[PDB]
Amino acid sequence: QFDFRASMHMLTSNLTFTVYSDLLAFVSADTVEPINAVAFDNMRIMNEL
Amino acid sequence: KKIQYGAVASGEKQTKAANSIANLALIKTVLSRISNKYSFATKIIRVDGDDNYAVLQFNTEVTKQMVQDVSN
Repeated sequence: QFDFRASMHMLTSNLTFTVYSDLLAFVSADTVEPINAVAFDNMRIMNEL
Repeated sequence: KKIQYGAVASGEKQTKAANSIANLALIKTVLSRISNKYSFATKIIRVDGDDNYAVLQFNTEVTKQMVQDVSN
């Protein structure tokens, strides 16, 4: 039997958020000049001539 | 008829390379004006007579609006 009051509830939520799916599009990224590019050992790669 | 035309066309030993030079200078000069609104590194330019193309690389991925605004 339908009791109107007992069937009533209050539903919570967050107010007015915005969901961003992609996550790296906000990153702009650049490389050092590849002639002067260096490895883990603090010693240049592509240096022998 | 005789018309004043103090400019360049073909029919000369000089016209080809010199037009290539002038287009190179023109595009090098223009391409240093897009720099007022974008950051890019000119990777390659080619000029051959009746056409020319320049490639350029960005700090990020390309969008429609950058293409449109660059074109304008």
